[PDB]
Amino acid sequence: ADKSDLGYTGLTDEQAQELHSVYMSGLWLFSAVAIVAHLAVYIWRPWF
Amino acid sequence: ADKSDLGYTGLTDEQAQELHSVYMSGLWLFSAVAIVAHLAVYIWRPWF
Amino acid sequence: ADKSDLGYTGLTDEQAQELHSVYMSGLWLFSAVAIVAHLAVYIWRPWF
Amino acid sequence: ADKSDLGYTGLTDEQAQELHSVYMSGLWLFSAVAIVAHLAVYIWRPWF
Amino acid sequence: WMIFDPRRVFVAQGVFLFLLAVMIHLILLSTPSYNWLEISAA
Amino acid sequence: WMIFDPRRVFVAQGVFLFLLAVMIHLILLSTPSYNWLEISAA
Amino acid sequence: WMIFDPRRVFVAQGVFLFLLAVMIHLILLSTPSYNWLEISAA
Amino acid sequence: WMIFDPRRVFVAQGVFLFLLAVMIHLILLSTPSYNWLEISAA
Amino acid sequence: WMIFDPRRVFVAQGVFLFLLAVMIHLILLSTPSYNWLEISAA
Amino acid sequence: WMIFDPRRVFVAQGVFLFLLAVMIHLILLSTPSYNWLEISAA
Amino acid sequence: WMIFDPRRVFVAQGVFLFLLAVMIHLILLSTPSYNWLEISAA
Amino acid sequence: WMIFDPRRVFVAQGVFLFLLAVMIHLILLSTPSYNWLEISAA
Amino acid sequence: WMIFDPRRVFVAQGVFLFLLAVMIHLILLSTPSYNWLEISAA
Amino acid sequence: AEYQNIFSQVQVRGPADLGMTEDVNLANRSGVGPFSTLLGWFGNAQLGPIYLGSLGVLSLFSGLMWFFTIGIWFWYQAGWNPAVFLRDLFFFSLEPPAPEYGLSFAAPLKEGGLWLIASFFMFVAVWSWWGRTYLRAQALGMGKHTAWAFLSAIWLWMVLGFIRPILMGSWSEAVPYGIFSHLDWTNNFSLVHGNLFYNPFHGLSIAFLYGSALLFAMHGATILAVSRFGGERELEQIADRGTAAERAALFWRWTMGFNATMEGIHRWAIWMAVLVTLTGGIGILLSGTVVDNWYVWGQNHGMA
Amino acid sequence: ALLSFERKYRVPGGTLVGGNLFDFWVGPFYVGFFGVATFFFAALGIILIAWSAVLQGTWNPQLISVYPPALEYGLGGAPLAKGGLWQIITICATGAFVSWALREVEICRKLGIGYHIPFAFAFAILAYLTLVLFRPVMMGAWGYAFPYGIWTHLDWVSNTGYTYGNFHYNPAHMIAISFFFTNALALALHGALVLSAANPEKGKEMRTPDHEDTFFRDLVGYSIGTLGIHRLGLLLSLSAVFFSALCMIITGTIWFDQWVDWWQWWVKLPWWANIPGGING
Amino acid sequence: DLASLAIYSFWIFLAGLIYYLQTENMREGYPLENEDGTPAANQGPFPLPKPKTFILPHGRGTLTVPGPESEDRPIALARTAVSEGFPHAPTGDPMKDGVGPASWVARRDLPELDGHGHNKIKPMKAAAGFHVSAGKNPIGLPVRGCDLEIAGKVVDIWVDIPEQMARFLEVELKDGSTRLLPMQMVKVQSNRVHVNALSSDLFAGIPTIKSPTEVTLLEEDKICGYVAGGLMYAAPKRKSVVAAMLAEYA
Ligand code: BCL
Ligand code: BCL
Ligand code: BCL
Ligand SMILES: CC[C@H]1c2cc3[nH]c4c(c3C)C(=O)[C@H](C(=O)OC)c4c3nc(cc4[nH]c(cc(n2)[C@@H]1C)c(C(C)=O)c4C)[C@@H](C)[C@@H]3CCC(=O)OC/C=C(\C)CCC[C@H](C)CCC[C@H](C)CCCC(C)C
Ligand SMILES: CC[C@H]1c2cc3[nH]c4c(c3C)C(=O)[C@H](C(=O)OC)c4c3nc(cc4[nH]c(cc(n2)[C@@H]1C)c(C(C)=O)c4C)[C@@H](C)[C@@H]3CCC(=O)OC/C=C(\C)CCC[C@H](C)CCC[C@H](C)CCCC(C)C
Ligand SMILES: [Fe+2]
Repeated sequence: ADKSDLGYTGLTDEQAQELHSVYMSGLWLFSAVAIVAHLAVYIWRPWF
Repeated sequence: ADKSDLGYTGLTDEQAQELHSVYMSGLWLFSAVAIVAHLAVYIWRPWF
Repeated sequence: ADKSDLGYTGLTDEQAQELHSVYMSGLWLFSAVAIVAHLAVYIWRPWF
Repeated sequence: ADKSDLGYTGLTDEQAQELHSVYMSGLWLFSAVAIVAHLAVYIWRPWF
Repeated sequence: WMIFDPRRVFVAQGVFLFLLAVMIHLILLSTPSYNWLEISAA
Repeated sequence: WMIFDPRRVFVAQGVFLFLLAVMIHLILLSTPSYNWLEISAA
Repeated sequence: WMIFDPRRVFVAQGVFLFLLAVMIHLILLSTPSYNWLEISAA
Repeated sequence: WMIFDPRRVFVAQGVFLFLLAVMIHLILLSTPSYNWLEISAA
Repeated sequence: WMIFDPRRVFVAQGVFLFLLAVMIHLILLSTPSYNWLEISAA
Repeated sequence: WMIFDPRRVFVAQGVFLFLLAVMIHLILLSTPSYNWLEISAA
Repeated sequence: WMIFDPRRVFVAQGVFLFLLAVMIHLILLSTPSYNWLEISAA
Repeated sequence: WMIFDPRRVFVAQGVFLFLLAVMIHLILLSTPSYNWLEISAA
Repeated sequence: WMIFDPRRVFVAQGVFLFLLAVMIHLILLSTPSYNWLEISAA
Repeated sequence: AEYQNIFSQVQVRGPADLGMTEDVNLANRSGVGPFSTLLGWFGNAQLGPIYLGSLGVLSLFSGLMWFFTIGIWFWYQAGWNPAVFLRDLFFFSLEPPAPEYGLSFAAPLKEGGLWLIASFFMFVAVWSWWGRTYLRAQALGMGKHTAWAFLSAIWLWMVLGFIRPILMGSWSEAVPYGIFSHLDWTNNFSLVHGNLFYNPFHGLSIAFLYGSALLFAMHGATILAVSRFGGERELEQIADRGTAAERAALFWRWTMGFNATMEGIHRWAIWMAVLVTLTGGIGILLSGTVVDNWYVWGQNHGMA
Repeated sequence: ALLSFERKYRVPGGTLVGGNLFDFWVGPFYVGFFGVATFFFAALGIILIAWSAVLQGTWNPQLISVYPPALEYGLGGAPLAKGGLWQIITICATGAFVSWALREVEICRKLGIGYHIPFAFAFAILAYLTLVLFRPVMMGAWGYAFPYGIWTHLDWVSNTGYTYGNFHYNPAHMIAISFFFTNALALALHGALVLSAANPEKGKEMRTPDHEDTFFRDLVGYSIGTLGIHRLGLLLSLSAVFFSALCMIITGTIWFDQWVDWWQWWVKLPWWANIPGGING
Repeated sequence: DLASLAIYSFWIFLAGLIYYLQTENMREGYPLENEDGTPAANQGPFPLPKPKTFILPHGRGTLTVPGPESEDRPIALARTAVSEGFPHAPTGDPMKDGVGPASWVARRDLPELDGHGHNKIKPMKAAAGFHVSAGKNPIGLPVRGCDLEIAGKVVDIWVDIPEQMARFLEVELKDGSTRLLPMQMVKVQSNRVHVNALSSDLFAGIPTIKSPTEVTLLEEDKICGYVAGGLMYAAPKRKSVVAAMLAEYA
C-alpha cells in the first residue's frame, strides 16, 4: 500500500516536525557544541 | 504497533521511560566511572 | 504500485521538491563556502 | 514495459536531451580553465 | 521526504562521526613526538 | 531525471568529498616545511 | 523508539566501551618505555 | 546503450581526472629542477 | 556483427590516444639526450 | 567456416602491428651500436 | 576424414611460418658471424 | 580399417617432416668444425 | 561357478607367475659375487 | 545382485552409454571398463571408453621408458636388494653429464648416465599427449582451449631442461631426476641467483598461483550452492540464463563488487592458469643470461 | 544499483536482530548489518600500514613495517611499533574478515542458495590464524610471527625460512603443496571446458552435456561429472591451507629444529638398521 | 636479451586485459536497468559489447547474448520508499505473486535436449533404468515437512544417464496431482524424510507439471526456486519455528 505524489513517507505535515527537529537541530547538538568544545582544542597543541 | 509523530516511536512517553534509566543513567554512570579512573591514571605515570 | 518507462524515477515533483532539495547540500557548502574556508588558507602558508 | 531496438535511446529527439548538458558544456569550461588556468602557468615556471 | 526519520537518522549520526572522528584519532596518535603523554619520551 | 539522492546524498555523496578532502589533508601535514601544526616546537 | 533499547544498548554499547578500552590497552600496556609492570627485574 | 549519463560525473568521473591528476602531479614535483613548493624558503 | 564500434571509438580509440601518448614520452625522457623542456635550471 | 573473419582479422590484426613490433623494438633501442635516437653531441 | 583441413590453413598456419622463424631468428641474429644489422662499423 | 585417411595428409606433411628434421638439424651445427655456413669464409 | 574355469586359469595364470618372478629376480640378479652373467669374461 | 536406492541423494546407475560418434574412433574403444560403483551416490561411477592407437601408445611407452630410466638408478646404489630400495625410494639420485661435459652425449653409463634417455623418452611422452589434448579436442568438433593452457604449461618445461641448459652449454642446468633429487634444485636455484624474491617474474609467477585458490576456493562452493536451482548443467545457463544464474550474478556484485556470466567465470579461471607458468616461464627465462643475481637485479630496477 | 533482472530480488531482512536497521544498498556493493562495520574496519586499517611509517622510517609500501611483538615480553603486549601497533591491526583486520563472511550470510538467508560460500573464505581464516592465535600464543609470546608488509615478510619467508633446514623435507607441507599444484591442474582444463561449447571452430553448433564423456574420457579416462569438477576444484584450493597449518601447527612448537632431521626415521628399522645400502653407503 | 625489457610489454598488453575480460564477464544481466524498466543511470568502467556468435546447441534458431533483459516476465511490488536503494515489498502474500525469495522467469516450452533423441530428465517408470530384484528395497518412502509434519510419499525416482545422478523426488499427493522438488536441499536421517524448507501445508502452491515426462526449461525455475521462497520468509516470529531456523549444524 502506497500513496500518490509528494512525497511519502512522509508525511504532511512533517516537513517541519520530522525533517527539522532531528535534522537541523543535529546541526546544533554537534555544530554549536563544537563552538565551545573547540575553544580548548585549537591551542592544544599546535602551539607547543 | 507504531503511531505517527516524532519520535513515535518514540514512543512518547516511551522516549522518557527507556531513554532515561540506561541512556542517561547508563552514560552518566559511564561518566561517573570513567572520569574518576583518570584521577589515578593522568599522572601515574605518563610523567616519567 | 508498479511504474512504467522513461523517466520514472525521476521525476516530479519528487525530483523537484526532494532531489532538488537534498543535492544542493553538497554543491554550495562545499563549493562557495569552501572559498571562505580558503580564506584562512590562500596565504597560510603558500607564500614564504 | 521498457524499450525497443538499437538504440532507443536513441533517438531523435531524445539524444540531445540527456547527452548535451554535463557532457557538452560540462566539458567546455573544464577545457576553458584548461587554457585559462594554464596560460598563467605557461610562463611559470618553465623559465629560470 | 523518503529516507528514514524513525530509523536512519539516529543511526546515521552514531556510527558516522565515530567513523570520522575516533578513527581519525589514530592519526593524531600516529605522532609519538606530539601525543598527549608521549611528550615525556621525546 | 534518473539518479538518486534521498539515498545517495544522506550518507553516500557527503563522504564522496571525504574521499578527496581527508586523503589530501594527510599529505599537506607530513611535509617538513608546510606542516601548519606539526613543526613549530623545534 | 528513536533508537532500539533491548537491542542497541544492552550489549551493543557493551561492545562500544569495550571496542575503545582494549584497542588502547595494547598502546598503554605496550609502549617501549612505560610498562611499570614488566620492567621490574631487568 | 554502452554509455549512459547521470552516474559517472558524480563519483566516477570525479575520480577519473583526480586519478589523472596524481599520475601527472607525482612526477613533476620531485625532479631536481622544479619543485615550487619546498624550494621557496632556502 | 561479432564486434563493436560505438564502443571502440567513443571509449576505446579515444583511450588509444592516451595509452600510446605517454608511454614513449617517458622512454625518451629516461634516455638522457632530449629532455627538451627543462629550460629552467639552466 | 574456417575461423572468424568478421572478428579475427581486423581488431586482432592490430597486435600484429602492436605486440610484434614492440618486442622487436625492444632488443634494438638499447644496443649502444644502434641507439640512433641518442645521437646528439655531433 | 579423421581430422581437419580448414582450421590448419589460417590459425595453425602461423606455427609453421612465424614461431618457426621467430624463435630461430634469435639464434642467427646473435652469433657474431652474420650481423647484417650489427655491422655498423665493420 | 578403424581409421580414415585423406585429411591428415596435409598436416602429416604440414608439421610432421619437420618434427623429424628440427632435432637432427641441431646436432650438426653445434660442432665448430663443420658449420658450413660459418666457415666458408676465411 | 564359484571358481573361474575360463576366466582365471588362462589370463590370470599368466600374471601370477609373472609377478612371482619379476621383482624377485630384481633381488639376486647381478650381485657383487654371484652374477653368473658378468663372470664368464674376466 | 541388485542395486540399492539409498535415502535420497540420489542416484540411478548408467548402463551401456559410451558417448558421441563423429570424428573419433570406437572400434579401438574395445571394452567399457568394469563399473566400480564405489557407492557412487556423490559423484559418478563410469569407466571407458577411450582413444587407442599410436598417438597414445607413445606417451605411455615413452612415459614408461622415461619412467624406467630414472628408477634403475635407484636400484643402482641400493646393493641389489629390495629392502634398501624402498628405504631410499627417494634418497637415491640421478643426473646428466658433468658441468664439464654437458652437451656431450659421450658420457658413459657409469657417471652422467641416465638423464639423456629419460628426457629422450619424456620428449615423446608429453609432445604426443599435448597432441591429444589438442587433437581429441577436435574428435567431435570442439575448440582447443584445453591445449592453450597446456602450451603455456610445457613452457616452464621449455626452460628447465630445454632452452636454458642447451644454449647455456650445460646439462647440470637441467633438473635432476626423481623424488628427492630435484628438491636440492628447488633450493639450489635460490641460494644462487640471490633469492628469487626481488625477481618479480618468478615472484609474480607466484602471483598467478596464490590466485588459483582465490578463484577455485569459491567456484566449488558457489556452483555447489546454486545447484539447488539448476546451474550445475553448465551448458544450459550461458545463453539460456538459468535460475542459478540469478542466484549468483548479484552475490559477488553485492559482496566484493563485480559479477560474471555463465560464459564469464571460465575466462578468469583460465586467465589465472595460462599465466601461472608463463610469467614464470619468463621468470626462468630471464634468470640466466641477463643478470645472474636478483639481489643485484633488485637494486637497479625496482627502486629506479 | 542493480542489474536488469534485479527488480525482484530487492527484499529486506536477512540480518540477525533489530530489523532492517542496517541493510541499505550502496551502489553495486552490499552494505548490510556487517556493512558499516566493514566500512568501520576498512577506514581504520589502511592507516595501520601508514602508522608504522613516521616511526620506522618508511612511508612507502615497499618497506612499511609493523613488526610482531618481541619474542620475550610475555602475556601482555610489547613496545609501540614493534608489537603494539601490531596488536592494533590484530582485531581491525580480523574484525573485518568476519564482518564479511557472516555478511555473506546476510545474502544467503536473504534468498536461499546453499550455505557453502561463507565457508571457503573460512579456510582463509584457518591458515592466517595459524599465525596469530596458534603458534605465537604458546611457546612464549606474539614474537613468533611476521611483519605485515608486502616485502618485509618476503625476506622473512626467505632468510628466516631455512630455520627448519630444508622445508621440502616436511611431510605435512609437501602434501600442503600436493594440494597446491593440483590446485591449478583441474582449472587449466575446467576453464577451457565451457568456452569450446558455444565457440567451437566457427559456425558450429553449441555442445551439450554428452560431449563431456567423449572428451575427458577421450582424455585422461576419468569423468566424475559436470558438477564433479566443482567438487574437485574445491578439493584443490581450500586444502592448501590446513595441511599447511599442519606444518605450522607441528613446526616450531614441537620440532623447532631441522625438518630435514625428519627423514632419518625411515632408515631406523630393525630390517635395515645395522645394514646401510644405497646413497647412504 | 636484456634486464628491463619484457616487463614493459606486460604492464601495457597484460594491462590491456582486465579491460578485455571484465566485459566478457559483464554480459548477461547488462545492459543495466533500474527498478521498473528503463535505461539506467550508467553501465560501468567496463562498457558492454554488442553480442557475438552463439550457435545454438540443438538447432533452436537464433539467440544472441547478452540477451533478454527487459520486462517480459510479470513483476509486482508495493513500494515503501521511492528513492533507489531501499528494498521493495510484496503486495499480498510473498508466496503468492513470486516476489523476493522464490525466483523465476518465463522461458520457451522445450525440454532440455542432450544427445540420443530424448529429453535430459526422465523418471524410472518411463526410462526403465534400474529395477528391483533381490533383497529389501527402499522405493516408496514417507516424508516430513518443515512444520515437522507428514506431507506425502515419494515412490519413484527421476533417473539420469550421462551424469548418473537422480534429480527430483516426485511427491504425489493423495489427489494424484504430483508436486516437484529439487535435490541438493534434502536430508534423510533414518526411516522417514525430514524437510526444513517448506511446511506440510504449503506444497500445492508449487503448481504441477502438465506432462509427467517432459522437463521443459520454462518450468525448471520455480520448482527448484520456491524452496528459497520459504528460506527467506518462513517463519516470523515467535515459537516453534525459531527452534527450527536458528542453531543447527548441517
Ligand atoms: C621449477 C622448479 C622444479 C620443481 C619445483 C617443485 C616444488 C616446490 C614441488 C615440486 C613438486 C613436484 N614436482 Mg616439480 N618442479 C619442477 C617442475 C616439474 C615438472 C615439469 C617441469 O613439468 C614436473 C612433471 C614436476 C613433478 C613434480 C611432482 C612429482 C611433485 C608434485 C607436483 C604436484 O603438485 O602434482 C600433484 C598431482 C599430480 C597429478 C602429479 C602426480 C605426482 C604425484 C601424485 C605426487 C608425487 C608425490 C611423491 C613424490 C610420490 C611418493 C609415492 C611413494 C611411493 C610413497 N615438477 C621444476 C623442475 N616441484 C612437489 C613435491 O611434493 O615434490 C616431491 C613440490 O613441492
Ligand atoms: C627461497 C625460496 C623462494 C622460491 C624458490 C623457487 C625456485 C628454485 C623455483 C621456484 C619456482 C616457483 N615458485 Mg617459488 N620461491 C619462493 C616463493 C614461493 C611461494 C610462496 C612461499 O608464496 C610459492 C607458493 C612458490 C612456488 C613457485 C611457483 C609459482 C613457481 C614454479 C611454478 C610451477 O612449479 O609450475 C610448473 C608446472 C608445469 C611446468 C606444468 C607441467 C608441464 C609438463 C611438461 C607436463 C608433465 C605432466 C606429467 C605427465 C604428469 C604425470 C601425471 C601422472 C599420470 C600421474 N614459490 C621463495 C621466494 N621457487 C620455480 C619456477 O619455475 O620459478 C618461476 C622454481 O624453479
Ligand atoms: C624452504 C622453502 C620452503 C617453503 C617456504 C614456506 C614458508 C615460510 C611458508 C610456506 C607456506 C606454504 N607453502 Mg611453501 N615452501 C617451499 C616451496 C613451496 C612451493 C613450490 C612450488 O616450491 C609451493 C607451491 C609452496 C606452497 C606452500 C603452501 C603449502 C603453504 C601456504 C598455504 C597458503 O598460502 O594458504 C594460507 C592462506 C592465507 C594465510 C591467507 C589468509 C586469507 C586472508 C584472510 C585474506 C587476506 C585478505 C587481504 C589482507 C586483503 C587483500 C585484498 C584486497 C583488499 C583486494 N611452497 C619450500 C619447500 N612455504 C606457508 C605455510 O605453510 O603457513 C600456513 C609459509 O609460512
Ligand atoms: C584456502 C583459502 C584460500 C582463499 C579463499 C577465499 N579468499 C576469499 C574468499 C574465499 C572464498 C572470498 O569469498 C573473498 C573474496 O572476496 O573473493 C576473492 C576472499 C578474499 N581473499 C582476499 C585476499 C587473499 N586471499 C588469499 C588466500 C586464500 N583465499 C586461500 C588460498 C590471499 C593470499 C595470497 O594469501 C590473499 C591476499 C581478499 C581479496 C578477499 C577478502 C575480502 C574481505 O574479507 O575484506 C575484508 C577486509 C577489509 C574490510 C579491510 C580491513 C582490514 C584492515 C583495514 C587492514 C588489514 C591489515 C592487513 C595486514 C592487510 C595486509 C594485506 C597484505 C599486505 C598481506
Ligand atoms: C596452468 C598451470 C597449471 C597446469 C596446467 C595443465 N596441466 C595439464 C594440462 C594443463 C592444460 C593438460 O592439458 C594435461 C592434462 O591432460 O590434465 C589432466 C596436464 C597434466 N598435468 C599433470 C600434472 C601436473 N600439473 C601440474 C601443474 C599445473 N599444470 C598448473 C597448476 C604439474 C606441476 C606443478 O609441475 C604437474 C606435474 C598431469 C595430470 C597431466 C599431464 C598428462 C600427461 O602428459 O601424461 C601423459 C601420460 C603418461 C606419461 C602415461 C605414462 C604413465 C607413467 C609415466 C608410466 C607408469 C604407469 C604405467 C601404468 C605402468 C603400469 C603398466 C601398465 C601397462 C599395466
Ligand atoms: Fe567450474
